[PDB]
Amino acid sequence: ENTSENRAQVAARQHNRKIVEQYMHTRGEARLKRHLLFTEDGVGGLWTTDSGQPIAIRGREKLGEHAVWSLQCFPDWVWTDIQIFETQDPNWFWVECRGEGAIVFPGYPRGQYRNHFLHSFRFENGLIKEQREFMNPCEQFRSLGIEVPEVRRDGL
Amino acid sequence: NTSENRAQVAARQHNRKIVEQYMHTRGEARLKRHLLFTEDGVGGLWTTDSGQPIAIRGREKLGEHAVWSLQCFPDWVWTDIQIFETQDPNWFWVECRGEGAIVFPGYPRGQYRNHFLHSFRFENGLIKEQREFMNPCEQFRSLGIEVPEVRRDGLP
Ligand SMILES: O=C(O)c1cc(Br)ccc1N[C@@H]1CCCNC1
Ligand SMILES: O=C(O)c1cc(Br)ccc1N[C@@H]1CCCNC1
Ligand SMILES: O=C([O-])c1cc(Br)ccc1N[C@H]1CCCNC1
Repeated sequence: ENTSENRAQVAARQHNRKIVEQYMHTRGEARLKRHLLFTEDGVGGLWTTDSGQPIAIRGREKLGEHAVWSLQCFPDWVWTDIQIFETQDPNWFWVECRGEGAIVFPGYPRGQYRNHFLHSFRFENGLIKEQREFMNPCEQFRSLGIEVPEVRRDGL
Repeated sequence: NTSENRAQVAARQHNRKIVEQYMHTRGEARLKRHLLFTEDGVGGLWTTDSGQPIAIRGREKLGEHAVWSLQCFPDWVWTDIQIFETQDPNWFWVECRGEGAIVFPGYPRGQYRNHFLHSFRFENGLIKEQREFMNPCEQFRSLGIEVPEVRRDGLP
């Protein structure tokens, strides 16, 4: 039905989608200002790590500080093949994409990192309250020259 | 309130019940879950140590692979299930946890727990593509397989 509440849900979803689009297309020096898309207390980070616990960066200003690190470690990163999924919750989106770029971690050789990624984006008052990245850490191991453990799958 | 929109709302409602049934299937019922798929439907694991998916193609193959997975994961349960509808009535995402005994040939019996994202694409009210995304490092741990530790220097 065309009710005021349905219209507000649509307007919210439309505004939030634009912010996900902006986030996913932010490159180069603009990455240093991407934290401004978050709530003051917004969280972002990497939910799939070798330790099994997330690396969560808490707060808009922490996210900005971290972005200085990221731009060194991934100096030319781009997201590609971006597919944005709206959900029944106008404040929750998922993205499936790929990503490629140089990886420059201290203690490892410089390499070329490519992966497939899923991102979750939760909004509040039109700003990102929680962003989470999910990927396969094994691909990042390969990019760093770290030997990837193998699972034998007998009888599969 | 057009019949196009009405067709889509029903498609989505129907597909969501299929996703619910899939996610709640346990025990011997797992032997018949393949019946939820199109004849040519594909299921499998998109996040693997090799970087390549383990794609199980076809309803009959899916039913055959269920026999092996009921040996390897005899008491598997999905929990904490959150279903996400999308703008496509034939595309859903699920975020959930899962755990169970892991009983692979040639590895100590373990307890495997992980966080999962599942993609479900439909055609004609059945599953045409199911894809599981997880952190393989957690499966390594469950099998006693050593997991390398990525050092993140400069990380605040
Ligand atoms: O892209 C950035 O600006 C960025 C900013 C923060 Br803060 C953390 C990580 C970042 N980028 C990496 C690229 C490789 C895949 N993981 C995310
Ligand atoms: O649960 C099933 O019946 C099942 C069926 C097929 Br065919 C393949 C794998 C299965 N289970 C594993 C459990 C641990 C996480 N990955 C999925
Ligand atoms: O490891 C998984 O969770 C898994 C997921 C999907 Br789908 C299919 C097969 C899987 N594992 C095989 C490994 C070899 C022994 N049989 C179980």
